Amino acid sequence: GVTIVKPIVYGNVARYFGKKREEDGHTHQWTVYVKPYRNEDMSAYVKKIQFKLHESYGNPLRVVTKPPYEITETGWGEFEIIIKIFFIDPNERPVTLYHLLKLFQKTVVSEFYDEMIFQDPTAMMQQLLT
Ligand SMILES: CC(=O)Nc1ccc2c(c1)CCCC2=O
Repeated sequence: GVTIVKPIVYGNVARYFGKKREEDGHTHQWTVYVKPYRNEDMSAYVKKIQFKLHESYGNPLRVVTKPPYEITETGWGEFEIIIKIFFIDPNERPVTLYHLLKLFQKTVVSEFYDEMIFQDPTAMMQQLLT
């Protein structure tokens, strides 16, 4: 058969404001992201990437259809974000990733390697993947 592996990295970077913002008490900017391990445009084969935030964010289900696949925000607390990658091929199962936002103990980075495996995809999707 044919196996196409698309290595990815996902997670988040964060920077402390310097002080706490008295307006809303946010302390950090963060960017949560998926990206290919090596430089490529994933919109070749990816329809969209949802980033599900804590539901006390406005518009908690964020959608990104064009690289970079990232959401930038501010806050004061760490919680799980769900990252769901949908493919242009409707017969390819979405990939669900789970990421604990890291804010605390210099840029803070929490990023994970993973691999989207396409086992025997349609020739058409194979064309999109390569
Ligand atoms: C509207 C708004 O700013 N919501 C918001 C902001 C920050 C945070 C949360 C929600 C909940 C999780 C922790 C956190 O840092």
